Amino acid sequence: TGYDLSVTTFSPDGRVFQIEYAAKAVDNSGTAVGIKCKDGIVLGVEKLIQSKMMLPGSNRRIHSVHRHSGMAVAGLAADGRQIVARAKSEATNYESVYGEAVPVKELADRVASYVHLCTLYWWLRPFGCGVILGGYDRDGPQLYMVEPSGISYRYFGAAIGKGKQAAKTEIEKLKLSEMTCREGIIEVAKIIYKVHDEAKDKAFELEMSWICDESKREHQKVPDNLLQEAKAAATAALE
Amino acid sequence: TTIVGLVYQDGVILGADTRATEGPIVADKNCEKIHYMAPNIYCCGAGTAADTEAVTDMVSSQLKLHRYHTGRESRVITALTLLKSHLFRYQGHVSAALVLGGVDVSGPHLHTIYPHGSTDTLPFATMGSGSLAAMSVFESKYREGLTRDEGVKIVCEAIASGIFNDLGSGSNVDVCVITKGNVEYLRNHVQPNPRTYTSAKGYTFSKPTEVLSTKVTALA
Amino acid sequence: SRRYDSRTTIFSPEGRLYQVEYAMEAIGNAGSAIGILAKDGVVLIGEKKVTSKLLQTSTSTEKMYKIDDHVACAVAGIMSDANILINTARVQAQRYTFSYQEPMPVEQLVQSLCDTKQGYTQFGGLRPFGVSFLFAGWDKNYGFQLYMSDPSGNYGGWKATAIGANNQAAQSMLKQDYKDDVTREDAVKLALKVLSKTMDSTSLTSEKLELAEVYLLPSGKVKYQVHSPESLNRLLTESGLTQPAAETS
Amino acid sequence: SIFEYNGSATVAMVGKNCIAIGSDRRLGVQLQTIATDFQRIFQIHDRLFIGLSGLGSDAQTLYQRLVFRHKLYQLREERDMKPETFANLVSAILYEKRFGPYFCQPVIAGLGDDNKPFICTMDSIGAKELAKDFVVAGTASESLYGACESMYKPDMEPEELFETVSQALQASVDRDCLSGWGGHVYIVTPTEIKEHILKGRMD
Amino acid sequence: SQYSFSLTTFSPSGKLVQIEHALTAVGSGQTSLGIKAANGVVIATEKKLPSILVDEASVQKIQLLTPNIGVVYSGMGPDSRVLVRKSRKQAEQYYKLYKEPIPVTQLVRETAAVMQEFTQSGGVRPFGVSLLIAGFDENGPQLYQVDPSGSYFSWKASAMGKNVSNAKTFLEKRYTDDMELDDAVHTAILTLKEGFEGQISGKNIEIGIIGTDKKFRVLTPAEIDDYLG
Amino acid sequence: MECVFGLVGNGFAIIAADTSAVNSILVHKTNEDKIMKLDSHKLMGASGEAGDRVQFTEFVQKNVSLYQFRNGIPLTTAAAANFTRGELATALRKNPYSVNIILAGFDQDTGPSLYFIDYIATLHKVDKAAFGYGSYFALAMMDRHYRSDMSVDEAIKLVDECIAEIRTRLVVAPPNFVIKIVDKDGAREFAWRQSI
Amino acid sequence: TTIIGVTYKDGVILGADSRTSTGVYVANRASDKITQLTDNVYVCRSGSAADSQIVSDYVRYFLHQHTIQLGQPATVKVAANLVRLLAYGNKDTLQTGMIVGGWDKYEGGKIYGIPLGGTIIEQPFSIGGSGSSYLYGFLDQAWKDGMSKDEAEELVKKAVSLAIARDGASGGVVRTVIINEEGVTRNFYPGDQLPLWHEELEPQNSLLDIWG
Amino acid sequence: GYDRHITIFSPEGRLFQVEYAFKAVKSGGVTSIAVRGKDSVCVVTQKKVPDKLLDQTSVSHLFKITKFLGLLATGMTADARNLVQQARNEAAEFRHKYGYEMPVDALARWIADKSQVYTQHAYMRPLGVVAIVIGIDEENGPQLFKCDPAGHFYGHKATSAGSKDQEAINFLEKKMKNDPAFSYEETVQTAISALQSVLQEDFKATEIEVGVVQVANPVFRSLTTEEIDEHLTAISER
Repeated sequence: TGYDLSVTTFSPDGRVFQIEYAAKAVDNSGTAVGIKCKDGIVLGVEKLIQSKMMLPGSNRRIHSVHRHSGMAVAGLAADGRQIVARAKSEATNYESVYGEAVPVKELADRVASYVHLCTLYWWLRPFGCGVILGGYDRDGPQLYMVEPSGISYRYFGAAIGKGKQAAKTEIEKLKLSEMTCREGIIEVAKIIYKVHDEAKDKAFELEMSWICDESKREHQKVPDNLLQEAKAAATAALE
Repeated sequence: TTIVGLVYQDGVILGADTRATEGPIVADKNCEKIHYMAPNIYCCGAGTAADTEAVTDMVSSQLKLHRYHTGRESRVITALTLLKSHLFRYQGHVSAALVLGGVDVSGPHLHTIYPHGSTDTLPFATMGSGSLAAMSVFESKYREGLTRDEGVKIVCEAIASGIFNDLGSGSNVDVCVITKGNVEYLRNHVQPNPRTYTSAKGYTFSKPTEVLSTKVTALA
Repeated sequence: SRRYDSRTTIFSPEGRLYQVEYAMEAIGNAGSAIGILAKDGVVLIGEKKVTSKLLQTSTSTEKMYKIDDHVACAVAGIMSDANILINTARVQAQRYTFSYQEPMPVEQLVQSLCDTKQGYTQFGGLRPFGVSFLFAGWDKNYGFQLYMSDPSGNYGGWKATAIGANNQAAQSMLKQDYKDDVTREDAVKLALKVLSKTMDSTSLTSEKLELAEVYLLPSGKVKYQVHSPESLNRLLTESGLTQPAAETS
Repeated sequence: SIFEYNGSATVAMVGKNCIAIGSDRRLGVQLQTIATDFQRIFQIHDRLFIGLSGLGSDAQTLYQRLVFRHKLYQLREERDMKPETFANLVSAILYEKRFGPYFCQPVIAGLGDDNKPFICTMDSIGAKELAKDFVVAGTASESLYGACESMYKPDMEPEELFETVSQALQASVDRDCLSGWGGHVYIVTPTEIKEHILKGRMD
Repeated sequence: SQYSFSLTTFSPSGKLVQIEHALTAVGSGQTSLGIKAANGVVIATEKKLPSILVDEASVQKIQLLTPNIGVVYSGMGPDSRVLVRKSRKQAEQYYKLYKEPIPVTQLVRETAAVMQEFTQSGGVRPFGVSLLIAGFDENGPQLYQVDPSGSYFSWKASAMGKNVSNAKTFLEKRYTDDMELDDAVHTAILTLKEGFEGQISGKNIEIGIIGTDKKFRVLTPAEIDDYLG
Repeated sequence: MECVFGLVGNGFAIIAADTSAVNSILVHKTNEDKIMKLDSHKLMGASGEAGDRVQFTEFVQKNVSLYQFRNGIPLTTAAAANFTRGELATALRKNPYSVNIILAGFDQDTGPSLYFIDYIATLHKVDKAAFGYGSYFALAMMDRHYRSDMSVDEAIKLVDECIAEIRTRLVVAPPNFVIKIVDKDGAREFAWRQSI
Repeated sequence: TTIIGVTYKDGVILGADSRTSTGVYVANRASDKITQLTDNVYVCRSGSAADSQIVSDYVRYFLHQHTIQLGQPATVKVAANLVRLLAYGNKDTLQTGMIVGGWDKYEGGKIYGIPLGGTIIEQPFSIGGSGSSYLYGFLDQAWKDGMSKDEAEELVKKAVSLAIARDGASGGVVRTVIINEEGVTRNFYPGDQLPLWHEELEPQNSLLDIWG
Repeated sequence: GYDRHITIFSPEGRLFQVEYAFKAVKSGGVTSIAVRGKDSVCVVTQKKVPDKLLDQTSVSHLFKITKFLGLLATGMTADARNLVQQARNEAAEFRHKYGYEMPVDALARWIADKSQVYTQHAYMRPLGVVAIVIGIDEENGPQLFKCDPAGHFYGHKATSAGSKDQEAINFLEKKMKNDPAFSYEETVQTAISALQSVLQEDFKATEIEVGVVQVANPVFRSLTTEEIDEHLTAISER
């Protein structure tokens, strides 16, 4: 009724509607899952093929941020790239000034502060993307998730996009303390395949990146062989 | 110049002579060399005058503004750090050098500040041309727990030594006693060398001093 | 953010700027003041708008200000902005006397101030100054001068003009009664008469008035001076006696 | 150097309730005597005078700039500025150019308050020298110091003060080659201002 | 960051509406008043707090800007702090340049210009505050008022905030020249009592007074109670 | 290097100047007129680096003309001199001009005037002025014969004598001088002193 | 000046000499050339007094900010890198040479020598200041890795006293600072407590006590 | 007009956006309270995780602005973190520039002055977070302060924030009418009890967080869950 038109305007209910519209943009995007296994972190993203001519590997959605951490973005991908670039900038700047690799916790805090700042200005559009960090610090694996409003918390499992609720419910049914990242691959592949609904959307390509001990704590894509076998297992798990 | 600072049992005593010169000629026989910064902080300035008054006044104003802002009584560490932050950023071009003293919540304080921002915390300090003449007295007679009268005696002895033994500083001795609550300032505590001659009959201006014009105004 | 912009500097379909016209209205609501350019001087008289009895009145002036040794002004409109404008005007006069080392001719001072106002009138999107000035001063160029400034940043020289509340009635009486060769005393009397006849209350009170005159001392020195309350009382009594001294027939 | 590019001699000296300020009267490229009627003393208001020894151009600039500030103070505050306040103002506007200094050595003298004299001269960057017996500036600094130190008295009527400042200035300028060609002495009293021009050696 | 569009434009009637809203906003603030005795000045305001749990001693409404000068505000509290801070800064600039206290009138004029700035500059609202600046200086006692429009006046006595009209009429009828400072203090306390719902106590109101040539001091509750007793 | 000098008679202010423009040893020109007209009633002789002389003189003339048309009343001589001094003094510490200026003028209510303005920006209302090596001879001869009430004949005789001495005794003696006079009628050229 | 840092099994024992001179005069006899950066890291200031002091202040400031941000005891490596941030950033202006020592759960007791110009060199020990040169030969034949808090203390005392006895620019009292898991321990050894080296005699109140 | 949308005066003199910020604070369900004692200052709030997934140690509203200063932020979490970063930057800068620890009242005043800025500059929404500052002034003894989105910092002997302002205040001033001098244990237990009496439910010492200062230990500290549990038992048995 005139109040839902700016980011510097509280609606009489004491809430900012522009932030909620941004968050809705994420809700419309596509699932992004992160899991904190015993020996690392596994990120997985349901990536939707818009047209069959796309090249398998197009518009990758799981990005590195620095040597020991990486992101998965859901929501408006163009904003996800801006946030990933900022996370890279923060990582390298801290590395430079203090001569130490950024504690993933500090990296997430800086990223979240940036996302929040991008709302305080009347002349900026708030980011319409939510991200998941999974760095493997000297304090161990630790998974964060930053919301388009600027809030962030450390999770043991996470999810965003269309598949929020199914993904969360399925994660809770898993004993994260007991599964190695190799088991996390299978679990996340199975979850992503369950949460997808071919009856509604077109096909999709699972894109998963492990920040584990095999990956030498360095964020990397899941090896092709393990990924394909996990895809086959996840498909078999639907019956 | 000769300026001095001594921390006795109860507080910090500052001292300074009163000669100001411009080269080999004394411009001002009675200079005011101990300055007020706050109700519990005073400072003796040595080095370039303009710079010393400018910097001490700027810090005094900043310290008063902070006193209003926080309400509570300003402390010496604040003055010291503000002086450091100002002097350094001008890389010693502003050649103000001070002995700074006061009494605070934490007790007596005495610092020397040099034009580049290097500071010290000391039981006894001296600066100015007669710094060596004063430090003779301090290194010979200083001790811990001097009472106010002994401490003031020692400071007066040091300044007298820096008067009689160095040409840069002379005239009369001034002193500021900074105890917990009260600051006993002495405008001219010791005048040790009076005028040696009377001039007998005043000399007469024989030449009548011819004048060409005289505009006169009936000021209200 | 665009929707919150009033667009102060913009032409209406009529070809006239609204905010300046609203500024003239604001002047119209302010206290009255008039100027009389006499042969031997220039007289400014003004009405103190706020006239609560608890006002101190010991302050010398509320509407007339000295801008330089040779120029003064009487303000109408928002005195808050008038303070800034007089501060600027004094600054401009001193800037001329520094560059050239001589008094700044009145017309130039008026024009510089008006160029300040027109700036707000034309660009930047800030509200114009809601003020209007009467300037009194003296030059070697033209001798005694009186100028009037609109908040439009426009000005003109006037032998006698008025600003503020009830402007036009006083303007008309000045048209009917002002004459060349009006001297010091005659100018003072005419100003008092026209104002009081324009006032809602006759037998005015010195506490509710201000009278200033920029004349030339015998020794060629422009002497500005604002009358003390007792001098106002003397003039008020003399005028309240001389008005019936003419109206008797 | 640059201070003795023009050369000047200015003195100030304190009487009973009167103040006297003196000065030289000549402009010179260095040793050329362009004009024997230069003004180093400027009246800022009754009971306050400033002498501006040192470079002539810096002097004129500071005088005009000071008039600007003083007049604007009269319009804003409605009181003529008190001596010590004026000395502080001059010190501030000299120190602002701490690293670009004006090459002036101002002397400030003027009665005020309960008719109480005030004198002080300043470094080229505003270090004030508030004195009470007398103040001297210009190229004849040392000679003026000697002449005034040998000729001063504590409390002096206006006429004695005039004669003493005159003799001090003249005897001290005769011993200087960059100054002389007359003199310009003021005796300022709380009821009267006498401005004297003296007969000097024109050599 | 354009933010260069005056949000306080001229209404078709010539009135500056937003300033009028600011004047109302002070009109809904707690009352304050000030009187100038023939030999000193007095300012006071009501300091009633929503709860006992609020430590009344942790904040003062009467604040002195220079040892000669003190101010009282009515309307929004946060704005008065802005204005007090800025006025203190200007007073110290004046003292730096001239080694003298700033005259009351000059401080008032500078604070008024600060007030005015926000009524023309873009992207900001005028201060929801009016100030009573009490000072005593070389040319006698002085009480000045400042309002969000940036205009200032010299009053013999004045008030603003909640209950303006009743306090104003009370002062007008009860004020007189030659009033001593103590008479003014009693009069101010009585005026506060007039509209002060509840009962006055040293912990409910705040008082500041300047003696002859002396410093502005804010009365402590231990002695305000003696005055009102 | 340039020589310039002035002289104030009873109702006129003469300004003369050498007219030789050079580079190092070559008199590229001997007709270089250096005394400018600021107004119908002003002269401004200048001495200094030729580029700076021309640029500063043109700048000052621009400002004088701007003042004239905008107000309708021309700058009085003293105000023109003070404005010149202000501009020169402000440039002094930022990008100094190396010009020495002598400004003459006539104002109906004040009479002839001659101002001394040094490249340091020292301004003084002198009775007689001179710049450059010819300054010594010009000043000494003027002092010897100057009076306060000279008929234009006497003033021009004096200027001729000063020119002859400057030629005879200087080593850089320029051969050609121009003489310009300001009176009630206005700034004008009096005569050209061809030598060659 | 002299500044030495020694690493022993548990942590560090940074050292100093206490003599700020302005020419041949000893402006200060008890200068404190070791300053705190955090409760577990100290820097031995050497070189220009003003420059070293302000770099110490700025490092302490940045390191307060850092340790609050992380809410965690800042490490030695980070302190040294912060010192280098300003030492290298201002090669032109800051003529400073420093040694940074501290203790961490992460890496133990480490010494980082930031010589003039702004290099970081982790070392088993560091030597600095004009009095360093009198020590290279002594230390090279003295350093044994893995000492206790005691032997390291004695070695630091010997090093600083040997530099004191022979260098004009170094003298006064030896100050040492033992940084460990339990925490910093600051000491003070006047000349009287230090040994007596080649051709030095035992101090005596007055020759009247021996005669001559 | 626009005055409902931006911080300009309403026709009756109210700034509606600031009020909406207050509503935002009272939104979010959380409520918190602080109790200043003779010897300590205790500040307590409730935190609740809805998921097994969310790590409980990553969610908290107690912030260590300085080893000797704390802050309990009530309101929007992102804004609470922005204000917290700003205050941490100020505390370090104050200690750097002035050479001594920043006092509690100075922190509260600075936060309030910063908040006032949003309330005057039209295009800056006021932070939707009420921040309670606790610390033991080196000379004034224990301190407690409360800054609001408007900018009205005032010092409170006891106070509440969040959805249950009034209930908490009423209980607290009922229990404090006597102007008591609370011991440490008594202070913290009064705070916990006033939270209980507002929630009308018990709590397992896990969905609650407490932060405390002490003159014997000025460091702003967060109580162990076992200490919270001991306080709960002590409340139970009297």
